[PDB]
Amino acid sequence: VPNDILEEQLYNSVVVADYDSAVEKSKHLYEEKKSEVITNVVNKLIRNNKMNCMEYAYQLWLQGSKDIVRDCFPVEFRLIFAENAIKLMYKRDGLALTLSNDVQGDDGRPAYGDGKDKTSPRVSWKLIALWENNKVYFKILNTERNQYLVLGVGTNWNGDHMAFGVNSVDSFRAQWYLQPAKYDNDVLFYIYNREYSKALTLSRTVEPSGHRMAWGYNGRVIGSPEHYAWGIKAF
Repeated sequence: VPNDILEEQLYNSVVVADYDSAVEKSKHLYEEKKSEVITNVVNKLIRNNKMNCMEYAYQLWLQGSKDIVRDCFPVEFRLIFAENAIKLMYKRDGLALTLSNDVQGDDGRPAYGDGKDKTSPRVSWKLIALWENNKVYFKILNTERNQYLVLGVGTNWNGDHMAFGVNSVDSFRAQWYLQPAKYDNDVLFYIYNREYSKALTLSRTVEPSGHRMAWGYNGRVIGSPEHYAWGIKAF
């Protein structure tokens, strides 16, 4: 077996979502001094906007291969799965996501891109994996407020949903899946809601203080991560 065939095999395995055999292959290769194959494969999954890349990483993390995820994937993956604190930064506008600090309701805090704040604890978040139907999904937890990001049931005229924090996860509205992408020299992700299949985005309508409210966008984003995707920073 040449690197081409072995690589194609590993990639094929990831794309068809046969994760036990993809992990078998990886564990083999990392032992046989063939890390460049796994690394090329990651790069190709990530260039091709393949979602399976998340499940593949998580399966390595769960099956005694954290080290492969640490060495052969970009640091973001480790940041996700180690449930380290992160900042979700909207690529298009360069704002960090947060929850409002002043709320007249007892229920949920509205989410938005913070105009002044890239630093304070208010932009700290954590992603929490769960496994269902051969797929990986995430709860998104604001660390200061101990509240989960959700989309609501209501919609505006175009059919976007509001995003805000809620105390717990009892539905698919509070779950999310990631689709990796590349722009410039960095890794980005679109973030879709599990219930409604909409991407989390910031409105083009600016608030006086530079703010932009967060919405579940009803529209097409694939192809333009420099407009609709998020960077994950180590905080």
